[PDB]
Amino acid sequence: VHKAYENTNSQITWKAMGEYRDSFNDIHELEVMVGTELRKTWYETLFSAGYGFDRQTLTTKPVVFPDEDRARQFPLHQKTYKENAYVSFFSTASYSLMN
Amino acid sequence: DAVVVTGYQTVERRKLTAAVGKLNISDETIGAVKSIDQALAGQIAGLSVTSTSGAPGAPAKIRIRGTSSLNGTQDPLWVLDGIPLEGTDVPQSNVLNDVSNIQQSSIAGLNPADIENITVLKDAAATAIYGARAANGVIVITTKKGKVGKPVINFSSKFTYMPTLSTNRLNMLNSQEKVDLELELLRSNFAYGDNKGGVSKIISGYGLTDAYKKGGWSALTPEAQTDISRLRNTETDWGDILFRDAFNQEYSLSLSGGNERVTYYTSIGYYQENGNVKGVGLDRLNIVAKTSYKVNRMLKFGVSLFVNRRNNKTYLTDTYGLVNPVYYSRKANPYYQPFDANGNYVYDFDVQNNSDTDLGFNIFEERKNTSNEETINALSSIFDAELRFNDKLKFTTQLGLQLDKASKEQIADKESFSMRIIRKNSKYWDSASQSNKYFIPDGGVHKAYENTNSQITWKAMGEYRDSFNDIHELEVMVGTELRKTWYETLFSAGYGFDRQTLTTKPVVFPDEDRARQFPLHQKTYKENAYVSFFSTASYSLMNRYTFGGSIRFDGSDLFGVDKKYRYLPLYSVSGLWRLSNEPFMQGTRKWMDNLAFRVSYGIQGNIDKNTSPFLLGKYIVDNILPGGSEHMIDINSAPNKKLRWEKTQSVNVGLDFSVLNQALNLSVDYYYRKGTDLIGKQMLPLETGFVSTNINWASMVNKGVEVSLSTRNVATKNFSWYTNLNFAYNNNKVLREAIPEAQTIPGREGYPVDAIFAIKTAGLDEEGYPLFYDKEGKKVTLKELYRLQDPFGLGFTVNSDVTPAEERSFYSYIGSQDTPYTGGLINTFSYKNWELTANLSFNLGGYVRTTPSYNFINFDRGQNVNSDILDRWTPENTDGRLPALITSEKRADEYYWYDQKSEIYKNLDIWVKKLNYFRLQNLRLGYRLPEKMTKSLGMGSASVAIEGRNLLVFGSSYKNFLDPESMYNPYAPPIPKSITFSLNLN
Amino acid sequence: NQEYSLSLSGGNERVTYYTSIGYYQENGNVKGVGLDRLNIVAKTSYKVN
Amino acid sequence: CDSYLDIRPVGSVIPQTAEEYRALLARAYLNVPNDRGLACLRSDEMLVNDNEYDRNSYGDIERWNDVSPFPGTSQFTWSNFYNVLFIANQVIESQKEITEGTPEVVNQLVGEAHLLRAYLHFVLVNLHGQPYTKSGALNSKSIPLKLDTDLEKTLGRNTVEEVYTSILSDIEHARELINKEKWETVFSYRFNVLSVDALQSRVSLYMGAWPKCLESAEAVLAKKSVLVDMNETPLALPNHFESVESITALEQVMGSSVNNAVWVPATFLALYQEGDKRLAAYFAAPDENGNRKSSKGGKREFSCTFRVGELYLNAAEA
Repeated sequence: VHKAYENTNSQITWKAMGEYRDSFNDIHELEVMVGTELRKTWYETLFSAGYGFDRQTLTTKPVVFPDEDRARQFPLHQKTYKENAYVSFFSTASYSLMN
Repeated sequence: DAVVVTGYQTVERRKLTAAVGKLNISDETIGAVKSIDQALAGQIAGLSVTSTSGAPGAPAKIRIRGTSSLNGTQDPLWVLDGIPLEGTDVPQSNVLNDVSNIQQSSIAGLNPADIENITVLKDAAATAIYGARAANGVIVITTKKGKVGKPVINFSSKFTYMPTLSTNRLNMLNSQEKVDLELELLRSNFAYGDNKGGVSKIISGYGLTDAYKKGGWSALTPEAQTDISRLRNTETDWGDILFRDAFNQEYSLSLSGGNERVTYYTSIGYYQENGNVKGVGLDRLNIVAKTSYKVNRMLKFGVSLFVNRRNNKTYLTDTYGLVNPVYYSRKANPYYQPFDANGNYVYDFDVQNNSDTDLGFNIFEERKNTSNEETINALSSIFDAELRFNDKLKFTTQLGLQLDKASKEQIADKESFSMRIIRKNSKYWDSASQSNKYFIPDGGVHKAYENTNSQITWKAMGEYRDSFNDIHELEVMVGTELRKTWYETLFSAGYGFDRQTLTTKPVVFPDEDRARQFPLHQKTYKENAYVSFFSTASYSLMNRYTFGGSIRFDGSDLFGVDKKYRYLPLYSVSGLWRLSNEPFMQGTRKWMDNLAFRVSYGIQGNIDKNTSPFLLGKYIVDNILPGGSEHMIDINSAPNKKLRWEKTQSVNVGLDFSVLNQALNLSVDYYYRKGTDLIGKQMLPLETGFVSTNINWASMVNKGVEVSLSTRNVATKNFSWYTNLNFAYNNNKVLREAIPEAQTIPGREGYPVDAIFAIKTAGLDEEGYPLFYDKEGKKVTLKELYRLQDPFGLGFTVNSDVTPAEERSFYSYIGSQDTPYTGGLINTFSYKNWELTANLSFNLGGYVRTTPSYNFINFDRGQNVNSDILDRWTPENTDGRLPALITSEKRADEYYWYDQKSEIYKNLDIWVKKLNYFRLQNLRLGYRLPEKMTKSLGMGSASVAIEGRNLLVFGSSYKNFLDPESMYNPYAPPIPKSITFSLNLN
Repeated sequence: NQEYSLSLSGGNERVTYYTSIGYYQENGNVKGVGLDRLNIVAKTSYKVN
Repeated sequence: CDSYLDIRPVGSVIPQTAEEYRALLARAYLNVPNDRGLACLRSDEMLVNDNEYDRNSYGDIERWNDVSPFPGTSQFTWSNFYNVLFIANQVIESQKEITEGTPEVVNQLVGEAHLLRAYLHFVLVNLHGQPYTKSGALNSKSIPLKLDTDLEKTLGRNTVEEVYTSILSDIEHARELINKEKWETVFSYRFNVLSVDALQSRVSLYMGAWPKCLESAEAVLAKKSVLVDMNETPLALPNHFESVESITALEQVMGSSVNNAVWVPATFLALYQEGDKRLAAYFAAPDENGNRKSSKGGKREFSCTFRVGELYLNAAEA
């Protein structure tokens, strides 16, 4: 038996934020950040099984499952795909007084 | 410049004893190309670049000094920063539809915006340092580098408009003449397929198929006449349904620089390129990160990283391309509307080249229900270390790691023609039911391909440079190289697939052969290793006589273990004589800057990677006595312990000549390269144990002239004009090759690799059949030519005593598919801030065997046809020049001889056409913004450009085809014209 | 087991650069179990204005 | 950075182990041509049937029609002989490279290859070479000796003395290398020490070297001399592979097509005098013309290369 698994995990993240930092009367300090983030993730899996496989010859043999129930415990080809997307808007504030 | 990069050394121009062609890369030189293999067309003399397909990402077939092998590697070797690249070979097959799925070379991953120079090594004196990878030439890629000083940043943005593909050159029938042709065929006795068509179905649905044949148009009821009139009045634009105009994008941001110890370079580049066929697209995003540090006055370490990701979307077609939209633009009926009045699908049942209408094809349905998507992840990392042991002695080591991973995914839903053909091909005879069933489950198919191409290379060379008595100079290099390559592929298919549920269904194959016909899981693994030891020497005397030489011992697991051939040198001896520096010629120095004569000799090598020196066999079960199951091995391929590289003996004579302060430069090279021991199939003596096998026995020759002339026509403070003419003629000829005894077409021995042999015809007789020529030069028929005999009189029982060796004399040599004369002319004008570059290319002297516009025995009336079917011979039109549609009524013997030998009609000289085309490869007008305006914007420089690619093609006529490079393969899109607007900022 | 690492770095008033190449080979206590890793890092920060 | 040049391709069976080379040599054994039946068709013990198809193939061989045969006639298999010779030479050259095998197994494989090569050369020089005992036939070129696996050379015909010297050398090599005493009945086509001695006896008999022929025949008889007694089992064929007399059952001398197309001429049967059980055991029911068919071949279980009766005859002649 020769079983091949191929799992790809991809992600794209994009952050964009802005900071404003000010000092008032030499005793107040203000720091305000406002930003956003768009993220996206993909996870793909492929599985391929070949029975009757000869290691030197790389040749397999056909399989005759009795029914579909017995074809799921000995799978020959499986594909899974999962894609998600996230959108976030964040902000932080800080105020320091007399240190 | 003043130096040449050969991938191993840096050779001064004044000490260059080899044929080398350089091309500096910029927007003003190559244009807005997206692959660098496509920017070399007509820019280097002796380097012929041809387009295999017009689809995005299609590799270009490149030949340096002609074809150097028969059954081995024929593509050049690409060297990136001293490390040779892998996966650059162009896969060549027979099936014309394979261009639909041709793999992209790794060259498509290198951004031309990250490359400074392209150096092509042509002759033995330049290529022999590459050992057994030199017979096909070497193209050395020099990538851009950080320049010492303040950081430099570039932001190029190119926007391309691709005009729609106009099928007006296809010369196809509209509804009127198509319906007229169908009616006239229904009247006549030509009945190969009479169930097919649009008129035939309409007439036969009312039971008038026999009344029409006897009476004609009047014999039809008005119910059957209004339908035919509606067919005549229905016109469909298949160049609008299938093809589109496109807006392509490209962006590149390159920031570099350096200081006294570290030089750095970074670049990002993303482009989106659409195809002229709807649904075809290709994205490429790449990153380049170079940085070189000087550890000490002796040590110097650099790291270069190239990361690439390409994404291809395209259409799914059958094995034989009945769906192919480019070819379907020639099959779609003019009166067939894909949608009915209610918007429902209308299926095309005439899509099969056979007489069976059961599988319907709708282009919209296939586009919606099918997909072919590939993703390529590529990486190339080069770590180069250098140790300056002495002022004279230096050492260099270099490690290059390359990895390409292609993941392909083809999905065909249940309601699509691509699945219909699969299910139909799954037809088997059920023994227990006395019927025909299909073993492929009812559902879609999901096919997955995973190809991996890996390479690791390690080079280590020591260079010595000394000068004695101020007139002697000696340069010696010694080095070694270990290189290992892996190519692993995996294929997996699942039938019964549902697109959303992602669930397949079990398949019960009746036999093992039918299981091989539909593979479900395949693995392939190739691994090779190469060990090379090379050396190079050069001696320059009085700055006037340079004598160079090189040697390279190559070993690999693809060669035999025979000690007689194990490590044989691959050498070269070169020589340069600068006639301009001679004391007796110093009088002619007020106008002559250079006159150098260079000669070269050497032996190159080629590796046939599809041949193995091992005993490849197969396991069988048999026995020599009753009972018992002995496991036996049957030899598939003979073990060849004397397997070795295909030798190539090259002699090159050169001449360089510059006058009037570089006002006129001329580089002429005459080359003669005779190849021996080319790996090919030979009919062995019976005492060798085998009838025939692949050994090193064939022969070949190439010879010709490369001329490169560069001129500065006008040199004025405001207006400057430069001309660059590259010309190359190659005379290819096969000297010794073997053909099967059953083969009826002549062999190429004495003719080029792509020789075209065709049966010369004298025209037609009074009945419209082709007329041939006998040995005496008189016009004969097929019956006289082949001496057909029909004793039984049944017609289909014909036979001929003409032996294949005599049938080979019917064909005559026409020409060669590869054009002997190739080259280009580049004109550069500069007027103040304006800069206009016009790069034109020519490929002259070729021939192409085009598919017949119609078959005179197998004409399918259910599909459209070219406008020359109306110039065929007809009883009512006896002045036609093309053969008439023949039947078995008049001459059964000739008809059945034509039928059972389909190559006679395909190989007629009327289907072979000249191939001489000039193409305006590039026409770019650029404007450099004034310095004050750029300074006002804070930019060091700025520029705009408007550019036209493939705007003009002229020369020999290419009628019924969309392009002269598209005259051979109907399944490949033509080279698309484009208009690019580019903005560059610094 | 054997691990190697080469970290080259530096910078100047406008551009700062970092590079690293590492390779380790490790074996498990169970025969036939092993794991190798080749790592490359390339960072460059430019001060455009 | 990685290179050794020792890589075996994956995707096809490349013989490296002793079992794989045994499979290769077994395939060589299977493809041994049975051209001695066609050669004896040239003799006086065979008569082709009066049919047309059965005579258009074997008629010209029987008539000694060397010049202008019918193009449809049967042809001697040069190709099969030299293909089996190639496989034997490949097995011989692959010694010191056979993996996963006991030295007593690798040595037996190489000895079997040597003896098979010697036997094939002997049969070829017998078919297409002048007899060793003929005057002026010692220096005459007969067949090209295949002693390597080279595919890029053309072999010239070797003289009969050279061929027989090579045969004797290969017999000596097989004697030094073969170490199996007796194989299984189902795998009895392979060569053993008795096969070496029997082949040496037959070779020396054909050369006329009576001393060595007698020595080898007596060695075989001392090691094995049990025969099949015809008087206790009338239908006991001595050449049957399961009989106690067969030493090697390599080649089925009589093919199905040739055996189905010939009779035994009445003269040869008349040579059998009254009281011979071979008369009623070898052949079938008499035909009206007086020529019987045969039952000693035509099927795979009648394969016989050496047997003890031939050794008795060789010993008596020497």
